[PDB]
Amino acid sequence: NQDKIIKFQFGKFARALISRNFDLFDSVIADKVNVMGQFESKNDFISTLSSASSKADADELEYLSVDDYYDLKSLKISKSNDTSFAVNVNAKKNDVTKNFPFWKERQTMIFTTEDDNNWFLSSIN
Amino acid sequence: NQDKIIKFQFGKFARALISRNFDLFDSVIADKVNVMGQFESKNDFISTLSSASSKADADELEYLSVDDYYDLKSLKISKSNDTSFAVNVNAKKNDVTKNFPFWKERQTMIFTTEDDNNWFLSSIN
Repeated sequence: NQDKIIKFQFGKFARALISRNFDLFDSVIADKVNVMGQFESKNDFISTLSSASSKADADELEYLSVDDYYDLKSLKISKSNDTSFAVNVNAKKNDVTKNFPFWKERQTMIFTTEDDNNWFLSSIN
Repeated sequence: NQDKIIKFQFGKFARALISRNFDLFDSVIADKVNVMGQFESKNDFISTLSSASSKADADELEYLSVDDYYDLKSLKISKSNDTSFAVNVNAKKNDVTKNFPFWKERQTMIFTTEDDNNWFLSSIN
């Protein structure tokens, strides 16, 4: 049933992106996140995201859909072990996404718990 | 050129809705807002919105598009006077919107400035 928590956490990641409100990333991202093989602080990862969003220089009403970032039909959630879920989804290239160095068509996100209460994004690739 | 501020402010209203993060409504809504002929406090209007969103009991990945709330092709912005803009848009009925008493197909929003710096939503109908 933790599947619903992961979907909620992925949903919150997605909602933060589409709304360009990065304060919503603060309860989703682990204290250290593996970004393409390199650990980053939560705050340095979140600031990478806000800074790239600003480079897109998008029209205020552009990219206000989850369908602009992801193919939600492709979304897959799989328990990896007691404390780890793998989330896979096919992601889209847009004026915002091209500015994310870590952004790939075929995405892998690991959500991990260190307390069995909270599931945080601890790896993206 | 205040047209771009109104579009930004409407965009922020839209982003708060789609992301279901009502904290984003706090810099958009005037201290008193005329909701269908009756003045409401900002906090009572925002809490109406959060409470209705919770009644929809929507799937976490449902209604993550501006196209689920509004027809953005219909959006119109018009200066009414020195301190007032009328924003008109055709709005959609969904499991979330049916729980908003003030929600209408044909929407009128007034953005007003009391300082010439900040344009706030002061009426919705």
